[PDB]
Amino acid sequence: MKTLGEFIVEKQHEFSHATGELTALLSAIKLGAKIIHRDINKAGLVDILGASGAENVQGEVQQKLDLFANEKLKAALKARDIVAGIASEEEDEIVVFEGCEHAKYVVLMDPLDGSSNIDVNVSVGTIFSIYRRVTPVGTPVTEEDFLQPGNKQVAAGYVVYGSSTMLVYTTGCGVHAFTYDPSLGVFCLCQERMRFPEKGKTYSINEGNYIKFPNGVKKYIKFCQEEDKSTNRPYTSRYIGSLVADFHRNLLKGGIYLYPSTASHPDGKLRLLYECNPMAFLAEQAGGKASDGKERILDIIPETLHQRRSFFVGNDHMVEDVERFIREFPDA
Amino acid sequence: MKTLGEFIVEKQHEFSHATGELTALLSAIKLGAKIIHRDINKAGLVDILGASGAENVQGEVQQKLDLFANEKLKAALKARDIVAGIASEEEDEIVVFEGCEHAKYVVLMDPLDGSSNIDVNVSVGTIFSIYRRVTPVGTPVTEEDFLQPGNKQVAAGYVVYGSSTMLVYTTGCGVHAFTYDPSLGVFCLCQERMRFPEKGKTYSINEGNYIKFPNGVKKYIKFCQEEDKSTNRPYTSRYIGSLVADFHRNLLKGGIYLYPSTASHPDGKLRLLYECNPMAFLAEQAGGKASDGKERILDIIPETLHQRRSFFVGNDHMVEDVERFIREFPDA
Amino acid sequence: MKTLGEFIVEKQHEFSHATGELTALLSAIKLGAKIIHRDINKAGLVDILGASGAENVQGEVQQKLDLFANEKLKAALKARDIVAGIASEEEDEIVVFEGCEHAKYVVLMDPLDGSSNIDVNVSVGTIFSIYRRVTPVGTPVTEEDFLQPGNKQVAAGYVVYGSSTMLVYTTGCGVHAFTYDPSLGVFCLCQERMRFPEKGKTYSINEGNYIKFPNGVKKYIKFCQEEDKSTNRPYTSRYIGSLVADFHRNLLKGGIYLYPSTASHPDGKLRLLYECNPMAFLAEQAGGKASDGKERILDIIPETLHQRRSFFVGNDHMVEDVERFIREFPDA
Amino acid sequence: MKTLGEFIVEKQHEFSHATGELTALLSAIKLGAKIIHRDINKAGLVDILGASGAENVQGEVQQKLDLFANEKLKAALKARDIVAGIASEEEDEIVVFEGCEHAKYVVLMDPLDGSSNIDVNVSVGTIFSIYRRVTPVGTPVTEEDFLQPGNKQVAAGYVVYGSSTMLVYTTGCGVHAFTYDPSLGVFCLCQERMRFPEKGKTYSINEGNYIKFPNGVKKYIKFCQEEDKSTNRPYTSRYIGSLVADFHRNLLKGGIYLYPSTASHPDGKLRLLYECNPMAFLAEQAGGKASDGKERILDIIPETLHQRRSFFVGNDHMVEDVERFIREFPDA
Ligand SMILES: O=P(O)(O)OC[C@H]1O[C@@](CO)(OP(=O)(O)O)[C@@H](O)[C@@H]1O
Ligand SMILES: O=P(O)(O)OC[C@H]1O[C@@](CO)(OP(=O)(O)O)[C@@H](O)[C@@H]1O
Ligand SMILES: O=P(O)(O)OC[C@H]1O[C@@](CO)(OP(=O)(O)O)[C@@H](O)[C@@H]1O
Ligand SMILES: O=P(O)(O)OC[C@H]1O[C@@](CO)(OP(=O)(O)O)[C@@H](O)[C@@H]1O
Ligand SMILES: [Mg+2]
Ligand SMILES: [Mg+2]
Ligand SMILES: [Mg+2]
Ligand SMILES: [Mg+2]
Repeated sequence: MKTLGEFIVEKQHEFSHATGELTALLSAIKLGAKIIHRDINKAGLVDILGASGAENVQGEVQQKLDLFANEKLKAALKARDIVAGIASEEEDEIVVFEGCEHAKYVVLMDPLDGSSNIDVNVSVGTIFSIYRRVTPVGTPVTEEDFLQPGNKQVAAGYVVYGSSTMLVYTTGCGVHAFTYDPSLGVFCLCQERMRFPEKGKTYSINEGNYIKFPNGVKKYIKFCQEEDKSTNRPYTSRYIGSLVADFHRNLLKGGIYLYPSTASHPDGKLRLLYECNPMAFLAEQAGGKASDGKERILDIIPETLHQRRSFFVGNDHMVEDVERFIREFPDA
Repeated sequence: MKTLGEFIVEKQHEFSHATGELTALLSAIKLGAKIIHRDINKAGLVDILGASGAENVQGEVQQKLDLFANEKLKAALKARDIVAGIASEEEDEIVVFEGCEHAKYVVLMDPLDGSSNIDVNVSVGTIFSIYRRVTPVGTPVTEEDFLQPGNKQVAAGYVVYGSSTMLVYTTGCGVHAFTYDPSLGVFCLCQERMRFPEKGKTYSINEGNYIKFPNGVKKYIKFCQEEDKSTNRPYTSRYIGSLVADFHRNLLKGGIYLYPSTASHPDGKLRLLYECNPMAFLAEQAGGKASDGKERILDIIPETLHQRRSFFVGNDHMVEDVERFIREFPDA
Repeated sequence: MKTLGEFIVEKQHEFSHATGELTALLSAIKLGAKIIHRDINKAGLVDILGASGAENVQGEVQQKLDLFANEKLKAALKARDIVAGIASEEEDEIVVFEGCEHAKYVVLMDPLDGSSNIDVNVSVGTIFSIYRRVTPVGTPVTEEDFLQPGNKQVAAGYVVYGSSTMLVYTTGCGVHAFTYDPSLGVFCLCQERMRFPEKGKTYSINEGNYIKFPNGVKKYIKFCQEEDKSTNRPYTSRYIGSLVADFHRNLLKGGIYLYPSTASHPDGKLRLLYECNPMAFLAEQAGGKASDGKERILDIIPETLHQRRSFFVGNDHMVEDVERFIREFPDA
Repeated sequence: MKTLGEFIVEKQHEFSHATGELTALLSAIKLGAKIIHRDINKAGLVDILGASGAENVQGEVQQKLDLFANEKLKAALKARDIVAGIASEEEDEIVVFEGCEHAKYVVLMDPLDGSSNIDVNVSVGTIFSIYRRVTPVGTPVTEEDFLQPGNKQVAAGYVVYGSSTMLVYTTGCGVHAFTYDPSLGVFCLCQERMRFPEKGKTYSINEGNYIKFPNGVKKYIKFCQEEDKSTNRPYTSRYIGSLVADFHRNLLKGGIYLYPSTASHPDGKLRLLYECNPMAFLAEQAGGKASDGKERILDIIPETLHQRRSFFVGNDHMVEDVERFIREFPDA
């Protein structure tokens, strides 16, 4: 058995050499993960289900856990005295940590991914993206430190709260998965080099929004449903409704997750900086691919803190098929 | 706070008056649920993921947890000295408990529902159906005690192993949900009278098998995707891949679960006695509806222990729509 | 592995044949045990340490946990609808359960034994004594049902909250020990027939009260300290300060627990009905002995609900030595 | 709420300024503490009770947990890549960690204190002492780095596995206590500046070894038993049999722990380096006193790795009384 902490110590060569800082960063993450896990694991008996009475900066009806997760992760990150500030999907502005002007890291987060699944005992998660600041240390970080392109991330990962609670991350040298052991109260390594299998046979998308999908996506969907054993078609459909959850399964069994533009979300629903970039960094480290249907997610220059974007991620051949259909059937 | 055990004591009028027997029956269930929960909650750290090397009587590639769950629930039921025998989706024949010829109850079970989700940290469950034997007490039960129609069940329910572990059941007087509290090691009441909301806006089906669905189901699907605010359309799509899990969400938020006949499963994939009947008894007690697309699931006279059947379950208006389309578009 | 519940089902011949009632009784016990264990296991982080601001009917400064334990066990017993009423070391009068006039059992309890050890993370426990009522069923129990001699107990046992939480009990056919498994949330059998070893080498007493002990006890103490290998002397001294805890160790390794009359407690400190009788029933079922220094604890006719009594319990030869010294050195 | 990790970050001024190193050191400690806690918390259900079949370098019959604890803590310390080597009460020689010649810290430990209490569900503990090496970094530590006087410790503390699991330590700026929360899987601060109360009224000693105690100790004992309200006498007696446990209680309620020379242990039973020094450093930081009956424990120049020593520790006035009686009654 090897804990997450010991693994971080072990892999000194990773993280651009800062072992002690990576430890503090992930220590804050798992602390927050543990705190959140506790409430979720007893959701029905704990008063955490339902709307908090506030509306997201995303223009969404916030749930109580969303806020709880937000505050806990935020306090956990501020207490390690290692981050200068954070950006969160539940916050309107960036949060500058007072007294941390000295810190050289910033963290972008999606505190509780899969809000719709909280009340129904279905998998939810947490997503984090870590960047090295660009502004002068000793000064308060600015949006400039939060609008860097995905290819500049020094770390990214997620926590999935499912039948078991796992923490998955990368620093640019493969994707490592750790499982929380309630018997010990520690995260243990369960898979050091996660990689998408050779071929994927599952597509994850909200087919209820069919009519409003780009014509290329509609065609790809039809493609998935055609019969062709030579290529494992028709594919199996799986859509949990939680990004972290569907991503995790697809990484283990192979598959693709799709969230294109719809009527309600002209530019896709997911957010570039809190959801797309971190998951793209992960998908790529696993030998997969992630694009907005045309260009590489990690190379997109962010325009606004809460910018949204179409997202297609998973096995390379599958994502490549999507890109080809959009190419052959551009939506007029 | 009120535990499952205290609730059973409290609701004396339910279960056709046998409080002490209902307690023993569910005591075996939660014991098995707890044992299974333990392994699943640490799946990655425990050697339980993967094929066991055997093939189901369903002609399926059995997973290790499937067997584990089977043996544990079976031993738990035999140890309460309250059941004469069991039938299981993982067993070829009925299991007659030696020394229990005196018992007057039989239990049909789906030890581990959602086998495909075990290795990917996604929700799985357990389904149980309880019948009062028809054969003379003191004698070994026969298939006759296991082939009774669904309307004869004296109890049914399920265990869902998701972000939290819950036990949901009914004895004919509403559906009660209990959440397991790891802090206490007990199941606590969290919802006494679960009922489907007035309207449902979600459909759960494996759309990858589209081309092979009955034409009426294909039409219903298209219907779900049309735009019509007056009727909350298009609906949201959600398909976890675990029957228990999708059912649970639909019962709480409203929706319909569909598993019609396909090329691989001419008579639907789900099994009448271990999956359809218990979930139909539950759906009905919640004010919902469950049919095979034409007739009431609970009134079907079972022909074989492992008989399969098309299954449409959830909000009544939604299930009624499915039945209407199959009616208007009979598949030639 | 075999749980407490399954063991009770198994040993049908015990408990004067009432399996279903013994199950309900102990089910209430472990529920209360679990609830108490939860707070104690996190005592430092939970606001439960310190005086509650009330004085025991024992004329003692009550601690918060004492009351918590009292209320929880009381509510747990009332909710099983199996007990007509209870008597407790923390209550002035007997508690008659409204609506349970039909119940035929009464329970006497010491909700939290070892009050002085609660704040210092040291072992504490719970003691229960179960009697069959003597008053007409259908009527409210009276003190008469609570003042029966110890030899009339149909059951007795204790819960020890130490490095691990165990439940030890007897119904007149040996002493059975069960350990709580936090991983499963169930009590598992760990020792079916506990018996004192052949010889004991440990004495448990509060030697700080030496000068005020009966002269016979002072002599026994000196005896324990003499050197004599032929008889394993001098003995080892062990006094945890918690009756349940010192008893448990002595039952496993052999030894004697002593609490004679002192200046502050002319008739010993322990209470006959809530502490002495149950532990005496247990000690005897393990092949041990329990007396007030002269006569058999279990045969004493109780005079008052809160009567106190000298208590010497453990290996028979050791208790016999105490009785001999008191005999040879009667305190004038 | 504040975790142990966050507290360490917070108190930068302590530990002679090495926050990142103190974190790694205690991280290894709690990991080991957690691992040990897991087995102990289920001792009866886990095969860990009983002799391992080997004899300590102490000439004692080793128990299975003793060895388990030893190996786990040892592996946990080696995996942090922060310690050059360790000395343990269960090891004959010092353990030099290969590949850690670069580390500048050494740890002396008593992996499992209170071996006699393991099988009887009574409190046990773990003791650690941390020193900064004296030998040239880059070279393998030698006994010289392990035979430094107690006053050179840069850190010390213990883990007590009782009704709850706590971690208590000091780096020279007061004694801090943390409680493990099984609900979260983290150690939380529960008391930042533990101090002995003004006066103590409890003495902890194995009075079974009376006849062989130094005459001064025999007199002190008699003193404790005299009646004198003006000075809270006679004192209460408490002796759990576990050093860590009796120490903890005495620190919270006030008292003294005594283990003088006996027939079997001419130089006391406790070991200077693994038991006396760390507990003396702790007692002193709490405003208490610790001596061998004549001189200050922390100033004694260690002669051998496994040197034993008389130990009197707790409230200053009580320890001072012991020293006075030994002075007035030197044992001829
Ligand atoms: O309800 P739809 O439109 O399918 O959106 C589902 C997607 O939205 C997200 C957004 O984070 O969930 P949610 O809005 O419920 O938080 C993703 O986790 C998920 O993949
Ligand atoms: O893979 P598909 O064909 O969608 O089948 C999913 C359905 O099959 C079942 C059968 O029990 O899961 P599984 O076969 O993986 O055990 C249901 O739980 C689930 O709803
Ligand atoms: O403090 P002293 O007088 O030794 O009393 C200890 C005895 O008293 C009892 C009484 O129950 O503890 P406590 O009063 O602290 O509750 C026994 O558990 C214990 O054996
Ligand atoms: O059995 P006695 O001689 O009282 O020794 C008890 C003392 O010895 C120690 C030594 O560590 O316990 P143990 O030998 O059982 O490990 C101390 O923890 C305890 O205070
Ligand atoms: Mg999200
Ligand atoms: Mg199934
Ligand atoms: Mg008591
Ligand atoms: Mg020790």
